[PDB]
Amino acid sequence: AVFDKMWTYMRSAEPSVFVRTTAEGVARVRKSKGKYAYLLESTMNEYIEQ
Amino acid sequence: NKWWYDKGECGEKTSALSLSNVAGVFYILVGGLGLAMLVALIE
Amino acid sequence: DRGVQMLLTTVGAFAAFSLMTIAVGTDYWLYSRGVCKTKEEVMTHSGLWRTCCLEGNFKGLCKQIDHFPDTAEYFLRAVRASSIFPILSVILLFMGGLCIAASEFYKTRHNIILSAGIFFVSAGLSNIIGIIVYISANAGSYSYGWSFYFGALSFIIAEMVGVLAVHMFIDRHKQLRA
Ligand SMILES: CCCCCCCCCCCCCCCC(=O)O
Repeated sequence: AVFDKMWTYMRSAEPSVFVRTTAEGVARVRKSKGKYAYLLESTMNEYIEQ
Repeated sequence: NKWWYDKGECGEKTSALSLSNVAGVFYILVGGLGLAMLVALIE
Repeated sequence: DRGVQMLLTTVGAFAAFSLMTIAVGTDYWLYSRGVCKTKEEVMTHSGLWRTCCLEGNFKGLCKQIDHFPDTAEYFLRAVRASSIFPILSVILLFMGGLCIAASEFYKTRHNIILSAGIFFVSAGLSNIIGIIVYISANAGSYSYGWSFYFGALSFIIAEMVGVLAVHMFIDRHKQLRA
């Protein structure tokens, strides 16, 4: 349920939630004050956090 | 459910208190000042 | 001293009247972000009567604010439309000026100075009611312009001059009883 709902939202989102690269995704989640979240691999997420 | 809700496009901090929801007490205050002036002048 | 007090009262009265008259005729009350001309949102002047535009494709254009695009709301809408209270403030300040002018001539009456005091105080009260009505009418970002603060400064000066007039009348009756 939960993940499918998130998928449906992301496909049905305007402007574009998706990104073309990890670097731009991190840059965007930084750009939005708290208005963006990024779903990515745990290891990469921890590394970016550090 | 799927086509009415699963495709559903749909499902704050307290604000400072504005001059509009204490305006009445200001009106009463100025009215009372006017009334007081009138009474003093009558006396 | 009596001479200095009278001069200061007269100057204050003139300053208050000038300030309020400028404020009630000028347009820089509310730096909101509205529409210069309709029937693209940009900065505006939005005075008491005409909402000139600014910083848009076309500047300087002014149109009379659309008053009246709930009887409780209807009465407030009507009172803001006429701006009776700002205008009544101006009138009362003018009448107080007339009283102070008649002070020097046809003097020894002692009750026209009291009249000036009462008119100035009443002008201040009218001004404060007007400010509240205006600010309430616009609750349906922004900033306030120099004409609004001209109105505010008018209120403070009017109250000071009223205090001066009342104190001066008291001094006159104190001298008379001695
Ligand atoms: C009992 C006397 C107290 C007097 C207090 C005086 C304080 C004055 C401070 C003025 C701040 C104005 C801020 C401007 C805001 C705006 O309109 O953008």
